[PDB]
Amino acid sequence: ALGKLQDVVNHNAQALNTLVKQLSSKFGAISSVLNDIFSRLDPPEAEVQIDRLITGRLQSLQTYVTQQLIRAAEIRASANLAATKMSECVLGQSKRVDFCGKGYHLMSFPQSAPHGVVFLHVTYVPAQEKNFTTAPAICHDGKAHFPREGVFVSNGTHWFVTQRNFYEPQIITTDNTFVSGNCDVVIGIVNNTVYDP
Amino acid sequence: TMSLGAENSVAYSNNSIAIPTNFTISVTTEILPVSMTKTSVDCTMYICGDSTECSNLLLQYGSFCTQLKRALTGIAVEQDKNTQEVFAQVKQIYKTPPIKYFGGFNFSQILPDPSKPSKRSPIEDLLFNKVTLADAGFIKQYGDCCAQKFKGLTVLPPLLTDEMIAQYTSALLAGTITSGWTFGAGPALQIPFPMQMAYRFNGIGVTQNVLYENQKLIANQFNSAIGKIQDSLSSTPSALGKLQDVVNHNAQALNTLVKQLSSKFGAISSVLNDIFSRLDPPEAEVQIDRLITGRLQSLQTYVTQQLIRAAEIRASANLAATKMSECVLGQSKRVDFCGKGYHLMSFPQSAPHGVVFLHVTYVPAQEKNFTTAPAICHDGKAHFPREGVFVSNGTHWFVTQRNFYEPQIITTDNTFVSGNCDVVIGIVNNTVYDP
Amino acid sequence: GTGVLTESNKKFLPFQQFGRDIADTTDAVRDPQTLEILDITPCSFGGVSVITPGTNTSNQVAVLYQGVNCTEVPVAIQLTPTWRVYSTGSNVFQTRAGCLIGAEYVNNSYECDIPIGAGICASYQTSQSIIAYTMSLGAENSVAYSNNSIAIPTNFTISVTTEILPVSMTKTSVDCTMYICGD
Amino acid sequence: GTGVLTESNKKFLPFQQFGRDIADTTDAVRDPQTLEILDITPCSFGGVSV
Amino acid sequence: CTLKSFTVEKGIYQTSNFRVQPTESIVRFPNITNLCPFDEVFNATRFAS
Ligand SMILES: *[C@@H]1O[C@H](CO)[C@@H](O[C@@H]2O[C@H](CO)[C@@H](O)[C@H](O)[C@H]2NC(C)=O)[C@H](O)[C@H]1NC(C)=O
Ligand SMILES: *[C@@H]1O[C@H](CO)[C@@H](O[C@@H]2O[C@H](CO)[C@@H](O)[C@H](O)[C@H]2NC(C)=O)[C@H](O)[C@H]1NC(C)=O
Ligand SMILES: *[C@@H]1O[C@H](CO)[C@@H](O[C@@H]2O[C@H](CO)[C@@H](O)[C@H](O)[C@H]2NC(C)=O)[C@H](O)[C@H]1NC(C)=O
Ligand SMILES: *[C@@H]1O[C@H](CO)[C@@H](O[C@@H]2O[C@H](CO)[C@@H](O)[C@H](O)[C@H]2NC(C)=O)[C@H](O)[C@H]1NC(C)=O
Ligand SMILES: *[C@@H]1O[C@H](CO)[C@@H](O[C@@H]2O[C@H](CO)[C@@H](O)[C@H](O)[C@H]2NC(C)=O)[C@H](O)[C@H]1NC(C)=O
Ligand SMILES: *[C@@H]1O[C@H](CO)[C@@H](O[C@@H]2O[C@H](CO)[C@@H](O)[C@H](O)[C@H]2NC(C)=O)[C@H](O)[C@H]1NC(C)=O
Ligand SMILES: *[C@@H]1O[C@H](CO)[C@@H](O[C@@H]2O[C@H](CO)[C@@H](O)[C@H](O)[C@H]2NC(C)=O)[C@H](O)[C@H]1NC(C)=O
Ligand SMILES: *[C@@H]1O[C@H](CO)[C@@H](O[C@@H]2O[C@H](CO)[C@@H](O)[C@H](O)[C@H]2NC(C)=O)[C@H](O)[C@H]1NC(C)=O
Ligand SMILES: *[C@@H]1O[C@H](CO)[C@@H](O[C@@H]2O[C@H](CO)[C@@H](O)[C@H](O)[C@H]2NC(C)=O)[C@H](O)[C@H]1NC(C)=O
Ligand SMILES: *[C@@H]1O[C@H](CO)[C@@H](O[C@@H]2O[C@H](CO)[C@@H](O)[C@H](O)[C@H]2NC(C)=O)[C@H](O)[C@H]1NC(C)=O
Ligand SMILES: *[C@@H]1O[C@H](CO)[C@@H](O[C@@H]2O[C@H](CO)[C@@H](O)[C@H](O)[C@H]2NC(C)=O)[C@H](O)[C@H]1NC(C)=O
Ligand SMILES: *[C@@H]1O[C@H](CO)[C@@H](O)[C@H](O)[C@H]1NC(C)=O
Ligand SMILES: *[C@@H]1O[C@H](CO)[C@@H](O)[C@H](O)[C@H]1NC(C)=O
Ligand SMILES: *[C@@H]1O[C@H](CO)[C@@H](O)[C@H](O)[C@H]1NC(C)=O
Ligand SMILES: *[C@@H]1O[C@H](CO)[C@@H](O)[C@H](O)[C@H]1NC(C)=O
Ligand SMILES: *[C@@H]1O[C@H](CO)[C@@H](O)[C@H](O)[C@H]1NC(C)=O
Repeated sequence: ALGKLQDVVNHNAQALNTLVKQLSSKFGAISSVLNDIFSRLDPPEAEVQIDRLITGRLQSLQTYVTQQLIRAAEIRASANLAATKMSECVLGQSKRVDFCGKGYHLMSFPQSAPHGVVFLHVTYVPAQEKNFTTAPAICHDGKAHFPREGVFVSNGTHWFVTQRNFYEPQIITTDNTFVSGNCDVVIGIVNNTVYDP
Repeated sequence: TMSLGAENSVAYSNNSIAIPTNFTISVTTEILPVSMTKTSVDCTMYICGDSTECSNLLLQYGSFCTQLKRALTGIAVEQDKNTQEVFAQVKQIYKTPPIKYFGGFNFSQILPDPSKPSKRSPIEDLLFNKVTLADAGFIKQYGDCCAQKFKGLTVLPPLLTDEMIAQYTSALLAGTITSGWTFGAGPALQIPFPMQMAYRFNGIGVTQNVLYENQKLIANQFNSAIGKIQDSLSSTPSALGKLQDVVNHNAQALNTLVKQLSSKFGAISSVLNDIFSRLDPPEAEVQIDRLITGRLQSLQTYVTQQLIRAAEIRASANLAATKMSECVLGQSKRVDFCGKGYHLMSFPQSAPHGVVFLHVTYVPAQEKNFTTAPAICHDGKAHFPREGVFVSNGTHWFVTQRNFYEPQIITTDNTFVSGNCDVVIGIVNNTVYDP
Repeated sequence: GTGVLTESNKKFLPFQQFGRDIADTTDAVRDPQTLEILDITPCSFGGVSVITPGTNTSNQVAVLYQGVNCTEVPVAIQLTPTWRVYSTGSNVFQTRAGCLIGAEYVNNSYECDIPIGAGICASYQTSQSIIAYTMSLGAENSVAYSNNSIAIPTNFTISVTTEILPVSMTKTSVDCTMYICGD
Repeated sequence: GTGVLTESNKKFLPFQQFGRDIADTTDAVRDPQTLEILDITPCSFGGVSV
Repeated sequence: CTLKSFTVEKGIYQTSNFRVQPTESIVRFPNITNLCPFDEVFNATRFAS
């Protein structure tokens, strides 16, 4: 991906080379050499040919500046994005999805590069997923129980509550769940025993 | 004189608090341009129309044709990249389940419709038909005709056709419905949809028990809200103006280029053969020089306009790319980034030369006055609510979540204790029940 | 004018003698000798684009004839006259982008390598010849959604990915007087 | 033209008398009087900033 | 030639254009018939002195 940095270098080199090549253009004049025109054409009419050249060089110069101005805007937009990425990813943990790396973002390490910056994004991605049967809530004593920070699962025999991103089953207790309402309203509620410590 | 808005006053007062009773799910539409028309110009044809002498005189002017061709080529390549970044954010194409029952909601308006030959959702077609009323290319006259052309101006087809683009939106929709945010971070994990919305409710600070208790009510609101989108979109008020402006801008610029051909630019006439025939070759070239330079400067101006116009389109595409990642692929805490109100989820919908986002947002409603106190003094120690607000309905004090009015009795579990009672300002006598 | 002349269905008023299109280019002309209205269309033209795997990975090339039927301008067609465009025996594929010469088409779908356009991409693949194909949009996976099926990861991996961002460009200055008027 | 004239190590073939640079500007010459290869370098210059 | 390099990287490059040249010239008749009658004056019986 270093071509992204390389393309920045090549475009400037290419644009400068294009400007240099434009000097050989006659622009409708007799020749592209300023001195030769003056010795070949007398001052009363030489300025007619010189003006053709002066306009041609001036137009080429004007376009080059305009291209640079447009290109500079693109770099500045990239620079602002990099500055935000440095602040949001390197200097802190970002909750924005895909802003810093792919997957859940842990940290980012900045690395200097010529005419740019390289970010090493440390990301947490899961693996080895396992299916489970779930229920929105559990009915124990006529009262619906909802997992406080987890999700109810069972392997088929005994129900459990575990964190969403990592599999760590625990026995359903009054500490793990908060009770609200009754069992009739919630759709898909499942009977189970809620242990009390 | 413009009226900025309806004058409103809110009764701010210490110990006075307003809490909503329940909510209103609202679906808002947002349209962002993504890519513009890829165009190329035949350098010789535009400047000189079937004139060898002009063709010869064009050669010594310089390598502008190479320069102009390169500039437009960079724009054309960038356009395809913009579409790729916005839509190609899923590594794996996902298929919707054969059964369309999702906890009482449709997604039928946004899900692709097998009936239509074009695998597009009903909402996609309304977007397509409305925008295509003023469209360009169509068949592109691949067979003999027309759409300008014959002057050097050509239109290059996009890398990704509409059908494949629709598949991407279809793939994103299937993943979001079945997996929520998980497929964005890593491998897709299935999750019952009512539970998935329950997760997003917790993200915006509403306890999941609220959703399950009102699942039927929420589903009806969501289904009804989607229905209003089709009518609002199919309505004459064109929110698709931003997409239309891109089409008009390209057409307006191209039309200007054709108009510039008729300009004499200071020469006696704008017909190349007329200049050569009427004038002797010594004097004729002088007028030809003016016409060539004038036509060239017009071509150079058009390229500069296109290059400038290519900037914000990429900026719009970059913004759209983040929105698809930040809103569609997960819940966004950023305010007003994805719709108005607390963002719940977003559905992407493909559009001609752009993307339409359907932001599903949580909007509170039906607020009620209440009397509040920063802390409660029970046994000489100040008690602070762990998450909720301390509200008094008038004779008793309760704790309830900030967004939904669900009062509860004050318990040691709801409130954590710290410090004595005198230091804090506005503390109130009350009893904290101990289970 | 120069172009292919054909009969026209256009209807001219008796004083009308020529007709122009939207772009104010002559698109129909009434013959002087015979009152027939003849349509003028420009002789077939278009850009030519060359697909190459790279000089060092072989030297075979594929030529794309942009925005024209293969039928109207086959290998028979001059401009680049030494180019025989190989022959009709060489696989000729018709795409929305344009005529394609020197590459064959396969039903197998791979990731895009050289973007032809309009959903067509070309690559060098096996014996080794330039092959044109439709882009593989991605691998297809169907996730089993149900009323009560939940998938929870049991195990994780830590991944490090790199992002490249340009920051600054070369600072340049131009002495205009030297450039425009050197010595 | 105006510049600094120096001996040049570039070898000119006997027919060659002029040499040109990348910018298509004359960079070397063969003296009309004595057949010798001379390159031309522009006089010293540089931007001035205060 | 266009890339001005002896080596070419993998990709797609626009090189030139192709145009079908005209095969033969042609011109059409205004069907003119207003012939000058000066011929028959030359072709007269009597002539002034
Ligand atoms: C579902 O999970 C529970 C928790 O481990 C399993 O129950 C235990 O299984 C082990 C292995 O046989 C026994 O040593 C324990 O005594 C079990 N616990 C109880 C409370 O009985 C249960 O077996 C799992 N389901 C299946 C089908 O294996
Ligand atoms: C869960 O258990 C409750 C209670 O056992 C069931 O609710 C009803 O409870 C009354 C008295 O407790 C019984 O007479 C009824 O027979 C129960 N209902 C039914 C349909 O049998 C509840 O149905 C149970 N739910 C599940 C999914 O097992
Ligand atoms: C609660 O609010 C009321 C009105 O919003 C406050 O009443 C006035 O507050 C100012 C600010 O110090 C005093 O100068 C006035 O003297 C108050 N009014 C009266 C009639 O005394 C009240 O002070 C606020 N509560 C507290 C503790 O500051
Ligand atoms: C929650 O807000 C909704 C707003 O729609 C209220 O729902 C309405 O309730 C009445 C009476 O139950 C029905 O006739 C309407 O059809 C409902 N609206 C819709 C759109 O279906 C509801 O009353 C509010 N809940 C509370 C507790 O105030
Ligand atoms: C979820 O369970 C329900 C059964 O309650 C099934 O979905 C549909 O539910 C309605 C009303 O309960 C029935 O009338 C339909 O017949 C059910 N669909 C089918 C295809 O039978 C279904 O088993 C589950 N939903 C899924 C798998 O999407
Ligand atoms: C899901 O939404 C679809 C689309 O609105 C419903 O299907 C339509 O129901 C309306 C009822 O007025 C009728 O027009 C047709 O029966 C359906 N098609 C169209 C084009 O409107 C459906 O009732 C909703 N619920 C489901 C499928 O369970
Ligand atoms: C503030 O406190 C409670 C809220 O639950 C209300 O008191 C109940 O009122 C109903 C009838 O209005 C009685 O049947 C209950 O026995 C009361 N319970 C208790 C604990 O007081 C009280 O009315 C509320 N205040 C207002 C103005 O509604
Ligand atoms: C909260 O309750 C305490 C306990 O009674 C109150 O403190 C008493 O205040 C009175 C009058 O200010 C004194 O005579 C008592 O000696 C205090 N007792 C204690 C134990 O502090 C306090 O005033 C109450 N707060 C409010 C706002 O009414
Ligand atoms: C001038 O035009 C007339 C018709 O406009 C030509 O007549 C053609 O030949 C015969 C004899 O007049 C007609 O019956 C045909 O209908 C005419 N043909 C066409 C195509 O119009 C006549 O020949 C023309 N003059 C000359 C010298 O050819
Ligand atoms: C959990 O079990 C269910 C029941 O078999 C799995 O559902 C099928 O899984 C196989 C392979 O795992 C797929 O080929 C089928 O397509 C699934 N069924 C349907 C209807 O799509 C489910 O995949 C299992 N969970 C995981 C993570 O493999
Ligand atoms: C968690 O995942 C990791 C990596 O996916 C695995 O750990 C490997 O376990 C095997 C067998 O115990 C070892 O030979 C490897 O060396 C481990 N990996 C590394 C990087 O050390 C395994 O799938 C899971 N490990 C645990 C402990 O659950
Ligand atoms: C090619 O020309 C034929 C007629 O000769 C026409 O039917 C066909 O539509 C043309 N090709 C395309 C892609 O339109
Ligand atoms: C709260 O009380 C103020 C003052 O009486 C009133 O203006 C306001 O409307 C009340 N709030 C509600 C939601 O009724
Ligand atoms: C490309 O060709 C050059 C010259 O033949 C060779 O040095 C180089 O290794 C080749 N590149 C690859 C990737 O094989
Ligand atoms: C491949 O595609 C062509 C047309 O694209 C079709 O005629 C053919 O039947 C397909 N299958 C095979 C095996 O060629
Ligand atoms: C005259 O010119 C010739 C050709 O360059 C040169 O060789 C010769 O030496 C010149 N005469 C003198 C006296 O230098």
